[PDB]
Amino acid sequence: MSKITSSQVREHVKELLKYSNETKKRNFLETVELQVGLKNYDPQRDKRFSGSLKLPNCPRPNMSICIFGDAFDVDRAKSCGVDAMSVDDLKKLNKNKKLIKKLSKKYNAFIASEVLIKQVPRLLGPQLSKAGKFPTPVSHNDDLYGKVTDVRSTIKFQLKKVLCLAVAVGNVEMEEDVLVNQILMSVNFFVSLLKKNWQNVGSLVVKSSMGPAFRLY
Amino acid sequence: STQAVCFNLLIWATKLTRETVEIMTQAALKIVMSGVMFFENSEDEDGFKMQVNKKGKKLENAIKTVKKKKKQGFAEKLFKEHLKFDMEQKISLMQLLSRKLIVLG
RNA sequence: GAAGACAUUGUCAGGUGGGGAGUUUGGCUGGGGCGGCACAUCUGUUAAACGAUAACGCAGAUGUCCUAAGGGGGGCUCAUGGAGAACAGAAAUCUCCAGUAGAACAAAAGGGUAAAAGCCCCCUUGAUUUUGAUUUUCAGUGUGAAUACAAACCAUGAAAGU
RNA sequence: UUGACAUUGUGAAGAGACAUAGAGGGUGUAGAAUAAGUGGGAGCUUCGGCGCCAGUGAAAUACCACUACCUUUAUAGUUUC
RNA sequence: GUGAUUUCUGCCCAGUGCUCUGAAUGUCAAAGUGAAGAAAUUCAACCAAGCGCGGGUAAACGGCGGGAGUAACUAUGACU
RNA sequence: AAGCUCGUAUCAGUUUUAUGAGGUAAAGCGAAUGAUUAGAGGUUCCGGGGUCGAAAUGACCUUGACCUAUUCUCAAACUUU
Repeated sequence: MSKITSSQVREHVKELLKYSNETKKRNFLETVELQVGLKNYDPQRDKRFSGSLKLPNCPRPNMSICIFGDAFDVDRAKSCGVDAMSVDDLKKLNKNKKLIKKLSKKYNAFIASEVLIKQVPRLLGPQLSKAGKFPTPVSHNDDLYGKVTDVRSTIKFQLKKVLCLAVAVGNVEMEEDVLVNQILMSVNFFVSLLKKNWQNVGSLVVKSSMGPAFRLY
Repeated sequence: STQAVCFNLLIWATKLTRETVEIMTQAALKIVMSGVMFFENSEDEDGFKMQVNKKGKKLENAIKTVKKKKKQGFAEKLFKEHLKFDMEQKISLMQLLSRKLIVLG
């Protein structure tokens, strides 16, 4: 059915199992697009100094609809006029205080943070606050807003030994999705602190959203 | 200049540096271990063999913490207590041992 | 009068032990004569602090350099020195004169060559594949490198070519 | 010098931890709560319950998982006590 | 080992041994026991002993212008 | 020492013809080695350390690297050509 076509105690190469491929094309009967559950084993510690705060490239999109909150002042609002989803000035920060909340991931800077702190008590739910984690407090956005529209892999601060993010779906093209997963490991392996323990590879587990998972070393 | 452009852009750098000003600055803002060592913010990073490290009533704090927590280390503590300051050390060691062969020993 | 389904014998990982047996001594301070065996890659670390100090170990690069510093056409003709000037001093920007190479010409270096064999701009994929032969080493070798044709497939140029 | 089997019988034998699976609590400040470091947020039978229900707010409550298990029982049995 | 009597260590137990009714699950073969397997090989955990830690012992072998406290997390040992 | 196959059949301590090959002479340190030399005079909140004002960018020294103003221009036997 779906269990006999999967392995649990047998390791395979990236050209055998899934790992952003198409082996679950006939397995996943539902027409709804799924998500890539690329899990990884990496023993770390509980130190705040040991963590990856970068941003994966991911050239190919994941084919999905999204909307960001573009809001700048001084003069940066003029440069971000062509590539934007909404205006949102300084006086328009009291619009989302009511009941309307159609803004997902709002993007700002470091300059306009004195008034942004008043919007934090309402937009503290989803992990997208302005700090030192995700690249956001910066005056530059011209060559940055044209990248987030290409669906960037939002990396978060994970700590349990299970390490998994979000690659794509796996239904666009065969050889196209191959050059996408090459950045989900290259960036992670690049940021390797000496304070870490043992190795950083471990076991590679890739699944869909319903079917069984596999195992790669 | 050095520290100039330092704070300029402005943690191992911090390390050397000391090695609160910008200190407590990025402060509030296990190498970290050694540092907080030499160094209250240190207290904090602490609370975050590292026990040997931490080796202040709040020290006593995190102390009984991992105390009842766990509830090598013993040996190390004893050796340190056997190696003002003296009095304090001895007292602490005794309290820990009471909270015993080597003891009476 | 001891005691008990106790204890002792034999083949059963390895550990205590030159009592005994066997084996073991190139050369190396004009014989020999302490212990160790840390010779050769920029800096920090590796490495126990003013002297030294290796390791195909760890974290970028690295068994030098190159993703056009290749090939080709056109145009231009370098450095230093002397002689000038609005911003401007012995150094910076612009112009002129003298001038047979101490230069440029992929690693470290030394002759070449001047309507350049080079540099810059523009124009790019022959630095890739199949089928032969030759030079140095050789047993007309292995590996590696260089030179010279024909037969497919490209690029540059007005023509003649590589 | 040390250990298992056998030599060497018998099972009325005081008290533990296991080899496959299903409940029981996950209670630190605040939120009347069980929000357990991290991940997952368009989802499983679709007529119907929760999909993101209100106040607060660093983390918000079905969902195949790396898990530290305070205290029990468990079918033919259990190497040394 | 010392080798008539008088004489016959002032202090120290971190190293090299011995002893160990102190401390036993970090490591620990085979047999037995536990998965996969119509098989063989390989085979994770449990346990005894040894090794590690600590104390005593130097009239048994050393050391003997000694033994401490001092901004390095261990590395210099002035001054007192 | 012991054999086979052939004949105008192997050449030269003396004389003429100068095409290749080499790393001893010359040069450089201006991206490779070395004996890349020897001094004086300034400027101090905050390059890194003291004394003296409860203090405030109040003030004043010494001990190491530079800049401006000079001298030599690096041995033939390090390497390549």
